[PDB]
Amino acid sequence: AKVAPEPEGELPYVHPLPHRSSAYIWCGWWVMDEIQKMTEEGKDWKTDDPDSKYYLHRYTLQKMMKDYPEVDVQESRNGYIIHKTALETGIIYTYP
Amino acid sequence: AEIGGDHGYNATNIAAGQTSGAVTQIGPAVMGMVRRAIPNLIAFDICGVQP
Amino acid sequence: AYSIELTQDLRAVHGMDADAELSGILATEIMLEINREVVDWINYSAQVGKSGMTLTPGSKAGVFDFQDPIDIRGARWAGESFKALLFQIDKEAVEIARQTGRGEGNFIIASRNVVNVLASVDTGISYAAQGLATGFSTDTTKSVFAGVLGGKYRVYIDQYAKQDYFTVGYKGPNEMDAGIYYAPYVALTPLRGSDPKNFQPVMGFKTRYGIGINPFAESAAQAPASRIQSGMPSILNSLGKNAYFRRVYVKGI
Amino acid sequence: MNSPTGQVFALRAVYGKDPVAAGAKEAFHPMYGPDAMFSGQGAAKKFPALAASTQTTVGDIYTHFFQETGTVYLQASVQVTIDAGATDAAKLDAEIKKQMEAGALVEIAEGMATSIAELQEGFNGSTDNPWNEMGFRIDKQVIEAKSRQLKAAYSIELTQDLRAVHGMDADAELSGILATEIMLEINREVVDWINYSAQVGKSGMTLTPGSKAGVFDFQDPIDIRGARWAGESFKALLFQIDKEAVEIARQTGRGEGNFIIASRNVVNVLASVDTGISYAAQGLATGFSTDTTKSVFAGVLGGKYRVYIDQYAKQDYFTVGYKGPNEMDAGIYYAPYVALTPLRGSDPKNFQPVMGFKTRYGIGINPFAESAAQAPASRIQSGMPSILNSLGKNAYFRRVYVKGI
Amino acid sequence: GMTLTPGSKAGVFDFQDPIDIRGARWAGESFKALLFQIDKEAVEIARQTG
Amino acid sequence: MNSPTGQVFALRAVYGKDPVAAGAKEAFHPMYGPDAMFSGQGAAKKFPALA
Amino acid sequence: GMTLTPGSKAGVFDFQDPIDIRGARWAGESFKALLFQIDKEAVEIARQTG
Repeated sequence: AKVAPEPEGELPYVHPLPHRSSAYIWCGWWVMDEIQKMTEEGKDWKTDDPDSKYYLHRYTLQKMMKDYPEVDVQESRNGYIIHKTALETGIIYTYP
Repeated sequence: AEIGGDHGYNATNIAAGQTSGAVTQIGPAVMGMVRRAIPNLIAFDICGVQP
Repeated sequence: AYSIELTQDLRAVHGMDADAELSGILATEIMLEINREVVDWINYSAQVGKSGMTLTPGSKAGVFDFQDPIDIRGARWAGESFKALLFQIDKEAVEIARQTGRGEGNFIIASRNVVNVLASVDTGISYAAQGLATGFSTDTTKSVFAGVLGGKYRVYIDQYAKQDYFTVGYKGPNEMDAGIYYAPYVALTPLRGSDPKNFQPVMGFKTRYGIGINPFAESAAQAPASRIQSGMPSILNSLGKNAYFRRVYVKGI
Repeated sequence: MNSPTGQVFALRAVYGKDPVAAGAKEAFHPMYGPDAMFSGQGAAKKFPALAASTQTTVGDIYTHFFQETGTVYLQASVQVTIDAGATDAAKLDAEIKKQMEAGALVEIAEGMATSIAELQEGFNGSTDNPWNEMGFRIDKQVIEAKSRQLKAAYSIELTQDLRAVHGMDADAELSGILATEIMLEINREVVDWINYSAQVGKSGMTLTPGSKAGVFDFQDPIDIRGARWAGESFKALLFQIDKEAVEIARQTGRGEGNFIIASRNVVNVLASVDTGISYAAQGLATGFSTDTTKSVFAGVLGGKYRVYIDQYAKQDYFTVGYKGPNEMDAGIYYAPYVALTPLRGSDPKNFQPVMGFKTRYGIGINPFAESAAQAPASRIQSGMPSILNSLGKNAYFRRVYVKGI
Repeated sequence: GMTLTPGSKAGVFDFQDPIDIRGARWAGESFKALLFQIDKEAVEIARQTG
Repeated sequence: MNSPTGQVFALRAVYGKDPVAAGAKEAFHPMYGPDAMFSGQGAAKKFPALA
Repeated sequence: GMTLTPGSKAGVFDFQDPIDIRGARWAGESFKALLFQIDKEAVEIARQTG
């Protein structure tokens, strides 16, 4: 219910896709693993822990999901494009 | 105490052979001429000619 | 319209002709302008690509940006994305055959960036690879024609590209089955003269070609209008309407 | 340079009835494509220029001059405005390209009507319809042989005991280091001139819309084309270097990038990745002489680019240049005149030996270096590198700093 | 210094940091990223000692 | 070592008219490249240090 | 001890733990991680037994 603190600028670029009101950013395997770990102990990834190792990328993901309702984020372990609804829960494919 | 001198490094000074020293040089030699190459063509396999 | 004293002293000091230099840069300028004109006619009359049957449902029409996962069929890194570009080229070449009915896509004309991309991909059917641009003459100094894609597409280069694009076209064995015609009437006719008041010579070049549009290029109408149509390209009949050329702007290279 | 202070001519093929004038556009410009309707419809009539708040009516043609790839003639396929808030040249070009992409402002080229063409410059009683003329300019650049010198001034009280206790000479050492230092300083001077004159790479047609426009960092997802691990990431450097080689070919109009000069880190990255077209690979650096002790020249990039190593690199970079088969189309000339004329002497006041070295080389700049200016200044231009004509303007050299190694 | 990755720890090479292993994955790509690091300083010595 | 307390000489190559001085730069040095303009304009004029 | 990956169970090796299999994917990368584990534990016997 809170907003994520802004960690200065230098936000990673998000590519607007007006084709489907979507966007695209390449995060990787570390960001997705971090988000999956955060959404396993009952924590939150959208705004909690504003001093994380890769919180800047998570804040960028939160902004991308707020601005675009059907975001297409691609990881690096499998290169899958998880949508906004699939990224909402914080669990991507597998693993505890 | 004759001094060889040099051109004042101005392009006009060297082109005219002017020299602050006693001897005025004949001219600024020759090092060839640079002409811009003609840009290439795309041929006419893209569109039928039909004279 | 060169001077006579200019010829007299330039031949003595530089060793040129003062006439073959000017005539050269006039004939070359005419040929360059004509070539740019026909290339611009091809690009301007080219159907907007990646629309209709070649459109992936979740993608823009006329744009193929490497940063859209649906556009690149969910590709990853570089080899997969450029191979998806190759697949898009193949799709447009088969749409060319569907629309024209004269044959698959035979040539493509692209910017330096797209040709360089094509030159750094394993164009065959094998995994996904990138490296130094090897198979294509990416630069346009030696020649504009930059290799062939798969032994099928005569990949030319549009050196004076504005932002970025590639146009897959066609050209059959006949000069009639082209999609657009550069039909010369006279070719670089020289003309000499001299004003008797000053005697300084003047030289000029005159050409007359005319550019024609191929009937059936639209291919979307079973019957044209008025039974007598103007063959020069125009807004009404040659604005993204030729089925022989399909043009797509490639973004995010 | 057998004779001091040589000169280089340069022929410019410019049109507009004036071989020398203000703002006369060069014809055979590798950057700027020729105006296709210059002999055509551009000679019968003068099209209205395209600028801010120019409401493009349907069917007419507007002339514009892009900062790169020359001048264009656009037919307006539909009525649209040109975003009057865009006044600068860069923003105007961006807006016009945006209109091009949307298809509203298409790009065309046509000839001339036969009626207007057959009667030109006062025929059949007509008036005010001149031809479109051309000509050559021929302007020269002149260089000067700058000098360089050193001295040793070693004592005679020294050499005795130094040879007696160490076995040295005190003369073959000082002379050797003097000559070596002069050669090293000349080489470093020409290398710095290459870096000084190198254009800022990754700016313009080599830019990826989301990149940093001047540096290539592997941590940017756009820069590595969304690469993963090291086999995919290091090949993005190869792709970028190929893009900048073709950009050098476009700007200079002489050929693709022939060589690169890089730092130890960039060369090591290049050597540790399979440069060929074969999946993604990584490992120990083998193909390139990464170190700068055996030699500086460290292999070639697929038999295309000679990869030198600049052993004194400030942060990091690779500079792609050009050097054609001819010695003239190089982009910068190191033209020696006299090389290491040794002098010796001894003042009778103290009899202590003194020796020195003098050399005179002079450095010249290839005309057509800028590739963005269609005419020089005063038609007799200084050929030595300077602020006006060399700094960040040599089209031959493009320098990019690589980050995140 | 010269061989430092800007987002690294400046003194260690841990395979769990994606910046340190060039964003590698599994074992064949992560260990090989060490072979890069061991190179990045082998040349560095040549810069210092000469 | 056959004899205790060995020794080793080392020859630096420094410029500035003074082989020994306060901060006399060494010419031949792997890390430190030779100064760009010392035999050239460095003798004709002295440039202001940048701080 | 010295063969323990800092993110493991210290006594078992489960194919489902990304740190245990060093971030492996499917099983061609995972069974090779098991091979690496048995290799790494064969070395420590040379450290202890000597």
